[PDB]
Amino acid sequence: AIHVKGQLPNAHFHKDWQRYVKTWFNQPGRKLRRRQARQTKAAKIAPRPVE
Amino acid sequence: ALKTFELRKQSQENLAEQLQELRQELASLRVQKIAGGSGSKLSKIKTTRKDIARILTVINESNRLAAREAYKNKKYIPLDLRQKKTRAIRRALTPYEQSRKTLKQIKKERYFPLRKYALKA
Amino acid sequence: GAYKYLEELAKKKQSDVNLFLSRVRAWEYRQMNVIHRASRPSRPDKARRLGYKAKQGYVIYRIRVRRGGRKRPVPKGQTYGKPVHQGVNHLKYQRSARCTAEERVGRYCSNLRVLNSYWVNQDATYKFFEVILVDPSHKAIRRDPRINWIVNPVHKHRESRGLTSIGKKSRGIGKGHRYNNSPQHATWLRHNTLSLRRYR
Amino acid sequence: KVRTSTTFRRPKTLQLSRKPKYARKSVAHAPRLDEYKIIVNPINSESAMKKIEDDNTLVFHVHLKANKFTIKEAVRKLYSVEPVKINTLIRPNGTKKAFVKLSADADALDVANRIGFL
Amino acid sequence: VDPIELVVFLPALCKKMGVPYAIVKNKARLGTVIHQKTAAVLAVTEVREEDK
Amino acid sequence: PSHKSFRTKQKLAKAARQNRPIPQWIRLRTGNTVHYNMKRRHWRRTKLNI
RNA sequence: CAGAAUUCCGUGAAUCAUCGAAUCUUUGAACGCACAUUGCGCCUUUGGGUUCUACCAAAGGCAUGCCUGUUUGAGUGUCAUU
RNA sequence: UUGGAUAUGCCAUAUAAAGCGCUUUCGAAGAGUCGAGUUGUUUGGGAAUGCAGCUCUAAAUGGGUGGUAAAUUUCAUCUAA
RNA sequence: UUGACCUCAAAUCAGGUAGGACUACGCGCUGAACUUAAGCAUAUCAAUAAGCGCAGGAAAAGAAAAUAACCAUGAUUCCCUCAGUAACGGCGAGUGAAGCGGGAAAAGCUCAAAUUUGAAAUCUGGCAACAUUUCUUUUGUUGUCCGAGUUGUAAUUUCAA
Ligand SMILES: [Mg+2]
Ligand SMILES: [Mg+2]
Ligand SMILES: [Mg+2]
Ligand SMILES: [Mg+2]
Ligand SMILES: [Mg+2]
Ligand SMILES: [Mg+2]
Ligand SMILES: [Mg+2]
Ligand SMILES: [Mg+2]
Ligand SMILES: [Mg+2]
Ligand SMILES: [Mg+2]
Ligand SMILES: [Mg+2]
Ligand SMILES: [Mg+2]
Repeated sequence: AIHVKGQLPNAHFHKDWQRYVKTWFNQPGRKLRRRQARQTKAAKIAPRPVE
Repeated sequence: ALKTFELRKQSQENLAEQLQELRQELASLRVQKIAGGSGSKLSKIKTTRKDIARILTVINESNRLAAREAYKNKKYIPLDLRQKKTRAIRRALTPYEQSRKTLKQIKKERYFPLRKYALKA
Repeated sequence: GAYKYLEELAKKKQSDVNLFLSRVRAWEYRQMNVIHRASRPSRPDKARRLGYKAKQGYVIYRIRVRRGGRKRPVPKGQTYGKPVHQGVNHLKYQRSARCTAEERVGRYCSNLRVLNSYWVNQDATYKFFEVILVDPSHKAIRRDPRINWIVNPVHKHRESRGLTSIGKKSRGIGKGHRYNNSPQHATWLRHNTLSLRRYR
Repeated sequence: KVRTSTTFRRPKTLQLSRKPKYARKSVAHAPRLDEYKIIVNPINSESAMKKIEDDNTLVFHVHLKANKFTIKEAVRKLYSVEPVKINTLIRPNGTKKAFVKLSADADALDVANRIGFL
Repeated sequence: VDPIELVVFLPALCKKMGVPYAIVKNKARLGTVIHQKTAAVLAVTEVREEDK
Repeated sequence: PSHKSFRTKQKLAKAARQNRPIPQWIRLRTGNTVHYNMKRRHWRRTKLNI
């Protein structure tokens, strides 16, 4: 029960939250994919500007 | 072992006759197998069976090619002679059907096509 | 042309002319099957503006749907739960009766694609609808760039997924603050997914 | 337009027969179970031998789908003999056995030797 | 005309515009004139001098 | 019961066939552990259950 | 374990690899009707046995809803001409 | 494998269709739908956020939105079925 | 009497088409209770589990009947932020979005409402010829005839006009 110092707790974890946890282990993979897509697009539309 | 390129050179009737001979022979090898036989005849059962298959394949190849010939340039063809890709691919819009455009769309592409351009720094 | 006159006259559902025609047609409709083929649109102007065209491959079907709410189909009014869930009688289906009309006609014509539907009549027991359908296998449809899109397999049974005009309405699909609950499940997922980044 | 019955019945209409624009199957299949499939092998157990030399009857292992009609034709076509009666049984191993009695003008022992399972 | 609303306004429209109009039998008979199965309505705009 | 269907009889034939010893040369193969089997059914012990 | 040396300087071994032609039993959405039945039918053609009608065999066929089109029709639904 | 190059070498597409430009009079725009009430449900949405049933049921500078119910007057912004 | 039209049938009619499976992800319907509130009914668990329908390589959404209240912005989606905030709540336990801003990616359009009326200019099917092919397996072109279609198929337009 509540007896310690600090803010009254507020944690919104009463649903099955572990079912919908989103991790970011693919963050460097996504970054590489997106850069490769830009390189592929740039070579395809050249010499038009990419933007 | 019969040579299949030699088989294709023969008429269908002669092939049908040769097939009956092979089946009669295979029946003899099986009878002898029941009443005792050496290992050469046992290996001859398997060889004779594969020879029957070779002949059947040639007969069917010839029959199917004749059917393809009979249905050349026909709108409707036997089902086993049509494409055997997937069911979804067969139902998909043809490239021709996909490339159909309205007159309004055809005019737009003719008068305002995307240009090749570059920005000089 | 005539279409503007038909559009304006269709707005006068209380006039003597439309009241009489409604009475005779509703009687005629009740005499045939719950689902039956229409030889032509009873409302040609309404059919055109909903995508119908008078060419081979476009089909009109008529259907009557029972009016009123959805009685909870539980054995003797027994719900086995908390009082908030004990209701049986004054409950409502989340999909429109027009959506049900499309669903049933689409099952009845499983080779066709449901395009749209419109109201035609009602009495105390039934609402009457006409459902516009398209044959994706017909050459007149497949070579037509204005309706070609519906051949592609992503449009299979669009009425069952709430993708017709009335289906998107019943799903609450719209722009802006009044539709924040949006596609409900997708919106709900976005708000209930805990995002744990590689903090490095 | 005189109707002497209080019952309307559907009038008779033409009902054309099929005239396909294409054969659905390109090549007709060869006869399944002609005569080399019907007769699988002679049976030469001791009991079968007694049937050969006492009752003038041959014992064959035959296809499960052969019947007494097709077994008779197969034996006539393969071994040029005329069965007078054919009895059939399905063995506990699931295979079919046929007792083929030959006429009094043929000798089953000679036929067995000619086939070669003796 | 089976969905009658297609032509139910036509006599009022013709009367308002002062164009003579008649209701005649058989959309099917009208269609035969113009080489079609049926025609909801026909109009005469110009007639040769010999038919005035 | 001796009153039996064809389908039942076919299953009994198959059950009897799978109820046989493995030939030894099968277990003599290089890389085979078929030496003993737990599929030896006996009529009084383990029932077919149709 | 063999067997196969009618092959091993070869269109040829191999439970080899690969794969664009075929075969692909009884079923199963499962489609002549069934099915605790290898139960009971119908159609077309071709053969067998004296059999244009019975019987036997083989090949090919016979489910349902719906769509476009065809043919044959139905209606004291609406009409024109005799 | 005209995707790019002199894409050469050549096919012969290419004779009639688009761009801006002054002046006019114009400018068809989705109905048992919108909207209102009410009941149920739902939402963070609060004298109703969305959905649905039933009742009533539109308009032509109309109509929707502008997160406190209502009447009126402005303004802004959008243009549903 | 026939024929036309309409409406409605039948056929093993000519050609097609649907069903079943896979369900991680996707679009809907239907729909609990355990649980938390130190009891418990609203609430919560949860617009969740189970049940039912329906898809694709992604789906859905999407070119404003959108924001704002600015010097204004400019389809949709996703991320960060807004924000555990405004708000909801036996205002208890608990619950809880949006506009702006930064970023990923960017793309825009089609109909219905119009008299072509000096010409249904439109389309499907059959037949024939001629091409074509991931392919004798694919995909079309022309001619001709028949159907569809004026209760309206094309063409210019879609409000940004
Ligand atoms: Mg969409
Ligand atoms: Mg018996
Ligand atoms: Mg609009
Ligand atoms: Mg509910
Ligand atoms: Mg408690
Ligand atoms: Mg407790
Ligand atoms: Mg308790
Ligand atoms: Mg579930
Ligand atoms: Mg797939
Ligand atoms: Mg999509
Ligand atoms: Mg717009
Ligand atoms: Mg909640």
